[PDB]
Amino acid sequence: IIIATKNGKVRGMQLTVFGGTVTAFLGIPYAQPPLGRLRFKKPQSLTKWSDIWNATKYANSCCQNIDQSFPGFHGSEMWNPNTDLSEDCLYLNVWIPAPKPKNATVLIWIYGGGFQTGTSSLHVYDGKFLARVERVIVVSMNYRVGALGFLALPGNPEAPGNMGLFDQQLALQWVQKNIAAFGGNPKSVTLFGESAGAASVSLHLLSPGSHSLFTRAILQSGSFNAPWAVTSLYEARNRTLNLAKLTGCSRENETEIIKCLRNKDPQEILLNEAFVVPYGTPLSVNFGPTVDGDFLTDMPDILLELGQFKKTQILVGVNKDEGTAFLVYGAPGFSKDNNSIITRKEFQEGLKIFFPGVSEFGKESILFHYTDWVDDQRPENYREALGDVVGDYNFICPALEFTKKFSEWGNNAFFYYFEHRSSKLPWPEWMGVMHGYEIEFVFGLPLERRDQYTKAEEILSRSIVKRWANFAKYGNPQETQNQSTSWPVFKSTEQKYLTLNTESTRIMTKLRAQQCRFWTSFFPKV
Ligand SMILES: *[C@@H]1O[C@H](CO[C@@H]2O[C@@H](C)[C@@H](O)[C@@H](O)[C@@H]2O)[C@@H](O[C@@H]2O[C@H](CO)[C@@H](O)[C@H](O)[C@H]2NC(C)=O)[C@H](O)[C@H]1NC(C)=O
Ligand SMILES: *[C@@H]1O[C@H](CO[C@@H]2O[C@@H](C)[C@@H](O)[C@@H](O)[C@@H]2O)[C@@H](O[C@@H]2O[C@H](CO)[C@@H](O)[C@H](O)[C@H]2NC(C)=O)[C@H](O)[C@H]1NC(C)=O
Ligand SMILES: *[C@@H]1O[C@H](CO[C@@H]2O[C@@H](C)[C@@H](O)[C@@H](O)[C@@H]2O)[C@@H](O[C@@H]2O[C@H](CO)[C@@H](O)[C@H](O)[C@H]2NC(C)=O)[C@H](O)[C@H]1NC(C)=O
Ligand SMILES: CCCCN(CCc1c[nH]c2cc(O)ccc12)CCC1CCCCCC1
Ligand SMILES: *[C@@H]1O[C@H](CO[C@@H]2O[C@@H](C)[C@@H](O)[C@@H](O)[C@@H]2O)[C@@H](O)[C@H](O)[C@H]1NC(C)=O
Ligand SMILES: *[C@@H]1O[C@H](CO[C@@H]2O[C@@H](C)[C@@H](O)[C@@H](O)[C@@H]2O)[C@@H](O)[C@H](O)[C@H]1NC(C)=O
Ligand SMILES: CC(=O)N[C@H]1[C@H]([C@H](O)[C@H](O)CO)O[C@@](O)(C(=O)O)C[C@@H]1O
Ligand SMILES: *[C@@H]1O[C@H](CO)[C@@H](O)[C@H](O)[C@H]1NC(C)=O
Repeated sequence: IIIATKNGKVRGMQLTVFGGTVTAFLGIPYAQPPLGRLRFKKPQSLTKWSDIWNATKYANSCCQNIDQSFPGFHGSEMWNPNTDLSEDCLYLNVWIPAPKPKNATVLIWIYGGGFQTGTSSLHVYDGKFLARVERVIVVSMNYRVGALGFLALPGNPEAPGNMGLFDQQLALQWVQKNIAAFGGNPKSVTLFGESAGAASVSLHLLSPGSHSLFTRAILQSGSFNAPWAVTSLYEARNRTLNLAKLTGCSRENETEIIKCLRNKDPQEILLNEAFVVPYGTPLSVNFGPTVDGDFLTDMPDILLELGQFKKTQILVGVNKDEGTAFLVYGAPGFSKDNNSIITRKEFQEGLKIFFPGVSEFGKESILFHYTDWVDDQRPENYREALGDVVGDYNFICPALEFTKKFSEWGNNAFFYYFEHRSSKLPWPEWMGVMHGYEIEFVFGLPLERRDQYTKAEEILSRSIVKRWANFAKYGNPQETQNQSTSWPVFKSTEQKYLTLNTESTRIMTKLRAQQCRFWTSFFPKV
């Protein structure tokens, strides 16, 4: 029940899972609380304790704005924090199999939420099923988001940028120094994450300070080359100065600006985050990763292109309808409570919401590439086109381009296309296989027979859980026993990928080839 770590003793709790037992340590601190003079700085190392730390409940979630667009709707609210918000939020969780394993592979989860939201305590990130079923150890951590996690004045240690990424890194360090005491193998650590969590994972593959802290990496619906994932040196500064003006903290000594922002309540910083950009989108990452000269040494597109990253296996993938979820947070004519049949004029209006600073010619060129109908009378034509536009530009094409470029330097890569709509999904049917709704299958929630999922979904989750676990243990995401479809490596020539669904697993080639040539090779010139 009690494990001695390098900083002190922690006490866990016993969980009953599938007629078996998992030991959970919820809320182990891994850094000095970033409070007071520590706000905005890199995370500081934690001093020893002599008592027994009780890690039996999830800790505080990091300060963040909350989705209030659909009060009382489980579809949006399941992503809102489920513990108190506090700047005192640098804690992590460990699920170990019972009985204590001897040398278990470790899976470290990094949540998404656009670098502005998210928390490790969410129900769909419960690691107890992976521990029970595959005998891996699951670790997840809270990291700072929003301006408190990524405010940037490059070079200035009072606010150097990328603090949230350094939080994640200090947690990976904790796993290296401490996980053997829990039965884990620090030499067999697989990072996995979704959305901004996946972008984070892709940046740890790029940061030299993370290279000895993990073995392999899994990227679900995200990567650093997505247009939302990296704030520019220019933008970050305009945004830092705009936040200072909004809080009455405009000063000339840049350090006295930070000092002034350190006497503001967290609530005042959160209220003004939305407005630092003149035109935002539903996908807007107001404060995100930057080229800080510490975590990130050069612009990441250049490092990817020139082979400057950790050489290892990656598992990458995306969902069939990445884009649809964002259409009901601003696009005109849309609603989760009707079928959202939009006109051509509403389509064009929607491009202005999602591409606010793009030229007229650029928006016409999107319209031209996505409105060459196979049938011009289908009334859902424009509704589906805008979802595909948003998903292809923001997620699917950047992930495919990351996988091609990474694989060109000789490592095995595996690419999946998730296309199952959860039978319990509370969003309407027109949004399809939504952004974020593979996560519960990865974490094995359908394996609980009590949870109203179908048995076909139990089989799909069971197979995904095995493939993920085999990837982390052996570099190879196969299911070798139940006559499953073999997952081939993704090579830059043939570009084979595997489809994940309840009907038939299939091998296909060159996903969204025609679409991604537009986004990756033409649209960057506009
Ligand atoms: C626990 O296992 C490690 C080996 O981990 C494996 O090898 C990694 C390279 C990676 O592929 C993981 O996914 C694997 O599971 C043992 O490491 C050995 O330690 C001895 C120390 O005497 C060293 O001489 C060997 O070179 C190491 N082997 C490798 C392959 O690096 C470790 O000893 C095991 N510890 C316990 C307590 O079981
Ligand atoms: C860079 O910053 C300036 C300043 O932004 C303004 O102040 C902030 C506190 C915030 O409330 C913003 O929404 C404000 O607009 C931006 O300049 C503004 O641009 C808008 C339209 O682009 C214009 O209507 C305002 O009058 C401008 N205000 C000032 C003081 O210049 C600017 O657009 C930002 N971005 C770029 C790329 O320059
Ligand atoms: C689908 O609904 C949108 C959103 O309208 C709101 O939500 C509905 C479910 C309903 O309760 C409405 O009363 C709400 O206002 C509709 O878009 C609106 O259309 C009106 C024209 O009647 C327009 O003035 C508003 O600006 C629109 N609102 C937005 C956010 O675009 C849309 O017409 C509905 N489409 C279908 C096919 O039913
Ligand atoms: C201005 C409105 C922002 C609302 N947002 C929430 C915060 C956010 C901003 N930008 C992002 C980018 C991402 O990849 C993921 C989340 C976010 C989208 C909410 C969705 C969560 C993810 C799964 C779909 C269901 C609703
Ligand atoms: C830490 O926890 C200690 C033991 O917890 C108690 O015993 C177990 C079996 C559970 O039933 C649990 O709910 C009980 O509370 C406490 O004795 C100790 O006071 C705790 N320390 C602090 C600082 O709260
Ligand atoms: C594999 O299947 C198990 C149950 O299926 C039975 O066993 C296999 C080996 C075949 O003989 C089949 O005809 C039987 O019905 C599941 O319990 C197990 O979880 C499955 N494993 C994975 C990774 O999906
Ligand atoms: C506010 C509102 O009218 N909600 C309606 C919901 C949602 O619109 C969808 O589940 C998508 O969110 O759909 C129902 O058909 C349903 O699922 O039983 C009935 C209900 O009236
Ligand atoms: C800004 O203030 C800090 C703290 O008082 C001081 O160390 C620094 O030298 C000042 N810089 C300038 C340019 O005034």
